[PDB]
Amino acid sequence: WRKWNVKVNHNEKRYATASAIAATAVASLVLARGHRVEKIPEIPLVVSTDL
Amino acid sequence: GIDHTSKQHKRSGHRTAPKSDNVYLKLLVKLYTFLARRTDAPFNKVVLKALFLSKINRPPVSVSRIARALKQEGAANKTVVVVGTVTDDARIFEFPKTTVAALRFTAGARAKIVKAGGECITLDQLAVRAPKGQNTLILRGPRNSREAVRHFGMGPHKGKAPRILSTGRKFERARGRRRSKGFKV
Amino acid sequence: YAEDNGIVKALRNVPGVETANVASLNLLQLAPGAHLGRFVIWTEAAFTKLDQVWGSETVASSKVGYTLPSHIISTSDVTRIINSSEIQSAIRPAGQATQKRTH
Amino acid sequence: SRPQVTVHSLTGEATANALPLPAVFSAPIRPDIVHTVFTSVNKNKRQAYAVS
Amino acid sequence: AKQSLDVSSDRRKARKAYFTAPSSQRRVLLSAPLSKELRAQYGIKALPIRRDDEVLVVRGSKKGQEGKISSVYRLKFAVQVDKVTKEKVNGASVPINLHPSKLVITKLHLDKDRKALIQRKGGKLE
Amino acid sequence: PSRFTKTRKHRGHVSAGKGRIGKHRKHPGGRGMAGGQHHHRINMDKYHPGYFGKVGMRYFHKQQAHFWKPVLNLDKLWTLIPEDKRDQYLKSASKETAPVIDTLAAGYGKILGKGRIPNVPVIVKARFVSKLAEEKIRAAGGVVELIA
RNA sequence: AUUGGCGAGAGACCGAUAGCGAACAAGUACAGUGAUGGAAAGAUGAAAAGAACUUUGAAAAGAGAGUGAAAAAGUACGUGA
RNA sequence: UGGUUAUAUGCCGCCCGUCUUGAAACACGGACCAAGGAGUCUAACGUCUAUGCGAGUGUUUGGGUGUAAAACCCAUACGCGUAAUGAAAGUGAACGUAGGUUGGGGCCUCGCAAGAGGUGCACAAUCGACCGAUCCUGAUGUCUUCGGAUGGAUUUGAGUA
RNA sequence: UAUGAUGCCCUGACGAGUAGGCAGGCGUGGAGGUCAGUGACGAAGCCUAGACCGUAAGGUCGGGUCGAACGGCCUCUAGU
Repeated sequence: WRKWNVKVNHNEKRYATASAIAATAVASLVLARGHRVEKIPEIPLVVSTDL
Repeated sequence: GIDHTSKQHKRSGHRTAPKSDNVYLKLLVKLYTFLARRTDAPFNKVVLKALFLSKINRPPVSVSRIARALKQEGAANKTVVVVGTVTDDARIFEFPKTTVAALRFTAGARAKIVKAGGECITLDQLAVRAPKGQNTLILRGPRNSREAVRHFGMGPHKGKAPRILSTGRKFERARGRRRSKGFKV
Repeated sequence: YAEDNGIVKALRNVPGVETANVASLNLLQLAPGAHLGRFVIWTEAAFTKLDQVWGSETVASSKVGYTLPSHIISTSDVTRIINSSEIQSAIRPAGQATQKRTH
Repeated sequence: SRPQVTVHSLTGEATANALPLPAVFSAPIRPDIVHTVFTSVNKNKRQAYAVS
Repeated sequence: AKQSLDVSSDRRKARKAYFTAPSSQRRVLLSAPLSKELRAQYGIKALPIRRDDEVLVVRGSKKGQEGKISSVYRLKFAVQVDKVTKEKVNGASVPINLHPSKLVITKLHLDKDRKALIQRKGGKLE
Repeated sequence: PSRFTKTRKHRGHVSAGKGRIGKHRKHPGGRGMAGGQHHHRINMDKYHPGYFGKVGMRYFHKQQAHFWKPVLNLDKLWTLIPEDKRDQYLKSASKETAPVIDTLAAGYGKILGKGRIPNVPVIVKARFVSKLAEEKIRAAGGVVELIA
């Protein structure tokens, strides 16, 4: 009966998902986590719907 | 073997840096350190102290106290500054036009101030519009009207709300609280 | 993706790649090891549906009782705000960076 | 004036169709909140272990 | 990736199902691939091993020696080809155990159940 | 958690934060609230004035449904009106279009007066009012209807 | 509802003085009139190829020779504090 | 030259741990070595910090869903909070730009500056006002014993302001 | 432009301490990310009056032995 699972406030969980989505913008952060994207087109990369 | 008049290596007791790791707040501190160091006007060294303050010492400041400070004479064109949040208040209905600057505005306060024709201003825009703080106010919310501050200083004859969980009858209103049961206080 | 038509079975074998619906967007996939940043290959329908999902000033929420977080600062650049027009008018003239040792 | 990300086709060949940024990318990037929420959200898959 | 809830990726369970499998599944674990000649002949990648096949070694210190199996030795997960031996210092000959996933089959030994077994798996035999 | 705890900073020290003289021992003052009228009387007087003794009438078989009475000051009383209708109702303050407020369906058992509602006459439907409450509502022009 | 039985699936669990008393012929060996108590004990090597043969000795073993990538891997066997 | 190490010489240096006013003790543990080995987890809370919203807040009892013990979304209620006080019946917070005065950060105006004046949030002190209780006063009307208006008191509360 | 603003630099004062409090770091088993890290042309461990770094916990290297896995860093965690 150790406290295994941990609550988060729902809005703070939403806050972190919003900040992470905002972080997959401009590629300073993207090159900061591995991610060999040194030559890609403009970031975010949006492929068309056929995929 | 120096005689010690006061205590050695005594930290001054204030904060010099906010304990929070809000990066954007570190940017506002990084701006106001510059402005406090070089503009050498008083208004800047007060807001720098206020960003250092904790959550408790930044109480939320309702929009009605802003309405009081604007009904206060002569301040009817000033830009009120609140370091800390500004929360809504449904008790006022009439509300003036002037501009408010703060860190955080709750959605009710944003809708209210923009609804009356005002403008919510993040403090960098006030640093742009007022480097020396021309024609401004500072409000501070009530600090010691917390829940917890009701409980400090508890002792006999001082009247400060004993620390208790469930109230009503039967929970600490017997001997020690009334004259009929033993003693009072 | 926005609308799954057999894409997850296509990419689920090639290692490292994880797919996601816009309705999910797990935090465990968007910042692994709590480090911000992923190489996110959006799709177009997913991009317009992202506009629908997380709200803006234009569309309202799609999550009951939600709006985006707000800025406590308008511009993330600081020295641009420091330099630009108004502040340098009020700034006293600077000293030396490191001080001369006197005595 | 959103930065107008161009849709890209499957063979490279950047299609001239441009789409605005959906203002989710103008959200504040708070690394610490992502950090604390990643800790407390990553804890939520643990099975219990115990001695007899 | 594992999709069913029926099979286990637990490592202990796999090695436990391996080292204590009974001999009837040890005919199945000791499958051996076929040559290119045979999969052009029969059209099938691999079969279980049997004691009379003519087989060739493709890995090890006996790489290239071919021969017939003498006996399949299912306790040690082994297969003793008759030509592959190691002489002992007192003059004797001791068969070297090979593992049949490292062999290549050249000539089979078809009776009925090898015939019907090839028929079940896409046979095109002669 | 335990990499941040202070016994992890106390390894190496013999008493582990608990002193050599008065050793850390099991329960030196008894278990729990023991001795409140005895050796701990100086803790029951101050910080707990009133803990010992009976007072009231006993109340057998209480039900909080008999005491459901959530109050409402006059100075909220407009959150109960929808906000998009609120500016319609504050403007053109007149009778025959007076708003109707049901305090009951919002969960408000009694109206209490607290001070200075605006001057728009408003029909308020409630279960209980106070003497200062109906006087302020009546001074605004609107009326009160007691419902059950 | 479910620390039992059967059949499964998993872990930010322990890793052999830990994890069940028991990873091994473990409720075993052994103690006790008895009720009951109750251990210790994993890993040579890919493969026994586990040292043919010569020589000293009553023999055990020795020293050569040989196996094996390696016997500072020889069954008193991973490393070996 | 210098470092390390052994030895030499000069001078110094009593076995550590522990209770103890006091230990090298003729006080107690310690022959030695390896591995094990002691302020943890939970329920409920206090102070302070950090975070999210903010007159509100808490998705996770449960439902929809799924790349399925995670993730994402959600209607109800419900907990705490926005209102106190009494044994209880009950009652229930603006006289007055939600007051006065004093001291107060900051701002504004004049002044070259020094200083003068206005404004004074937070907070301290103090006088008042309002709410509940208690002790009184007790009117217009009265199911003719009810109803309590008004006004008070070296009273009182863990209240409003 | 070219680097850290929880940096760099100037000035001054001061620095014993049991019980105890606080802060800054070192070390161990496991988890997420990362260095497209090391590794049977030899990991990890062990021995070493051989060498270097840190005030110290500790780190790093050279040699011998050895035979398969393991380390730095940003974070989580405890049967540390």
